[PDB]
Amino acid sequence: VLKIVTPMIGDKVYVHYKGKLFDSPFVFSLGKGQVIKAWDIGVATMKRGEICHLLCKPEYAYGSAGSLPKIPSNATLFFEIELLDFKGEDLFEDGGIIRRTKRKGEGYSNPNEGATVEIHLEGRCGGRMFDCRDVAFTVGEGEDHDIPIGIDKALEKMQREEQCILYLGPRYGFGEAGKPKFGIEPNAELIYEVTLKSFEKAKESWEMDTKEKLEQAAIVKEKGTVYFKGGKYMQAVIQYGKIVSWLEMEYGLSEKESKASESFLLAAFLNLAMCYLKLREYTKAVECCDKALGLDSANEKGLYRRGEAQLLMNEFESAKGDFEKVLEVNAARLQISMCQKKAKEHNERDRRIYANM
Repeated sequence: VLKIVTPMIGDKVYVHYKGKLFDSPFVFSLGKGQVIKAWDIGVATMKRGEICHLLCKPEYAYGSAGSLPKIPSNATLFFEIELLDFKGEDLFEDGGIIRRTKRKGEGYSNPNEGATVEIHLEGRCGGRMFDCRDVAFTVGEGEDHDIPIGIDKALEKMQREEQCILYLGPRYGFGEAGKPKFGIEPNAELIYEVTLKSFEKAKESWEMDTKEKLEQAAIVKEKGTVYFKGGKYMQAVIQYGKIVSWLEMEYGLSEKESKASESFLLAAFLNLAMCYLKLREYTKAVECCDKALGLDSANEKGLYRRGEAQLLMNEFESAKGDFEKVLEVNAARLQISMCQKKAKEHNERDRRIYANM
């Protein structure tokens, strides 16, 4: 590959080109075999908005097979390439975590939630470095080691020996609380450089026998609750969710395990509903309450919770009932009057807008 007048592995690249010995915004990913070697090698050396020329040998193009009709068998291709722009890969199609690969890794697998990993971590805020260490920890629980949830999430998409830069938006960094020990203000954007050195996966649900699932459920219900008290709801949701995950579908259990299994679920479902309430994620609440109810149709906490949430979603009717059913069993009433009050207000508002629109 000879060149004549910077994107990173995995970046989204935008270019304009002409290729003569046959082809004339073309967007692909750099570093992946999506284009010929010459390009992956070439483009990797352009600064944005630049234009170059490349004499590519078959060895770096379509080799001896060529691409008939167009590209002959031993073709040495020439290229005029224009790098219009390029951006990092958005791990969760939401701009929350932008990754840019420094060094490909190796491996058939990736860390899962619950996996223990050993990484090198370098993190800064506004240019300032506040973290540079080797760390061993549990995916999903990095909070225990002063690591923001974004790193745990990114790790699930990395390989052994991979090194990348991760840009974490507010929703994946330390959040509203900020991180005092690091001099990190509320909802700050963070930048980390991470190298996954090794990792051992946690067992998938189907790989644990009933006995193990029940021992671990007790351990994580507790760990969830500790997090819950500390106001780390996100971490709690993760801990309680294992319980829903490890038991919700079990069967063929003995009466002794079946009761213990049920007991665990019902609680994991009521705790999540409370967790999601704190997280102002109402639909999740109602879902977790729904499950709770499907187990214990006359559950007090269940119905109340389904209520608080449905009210918060302007689902006044549905909410009215939940509290009523709460009364038909054992703050409900004050809330009951609340629904009606808020429902009235809601329709005045609905009528006002429609009229104004």
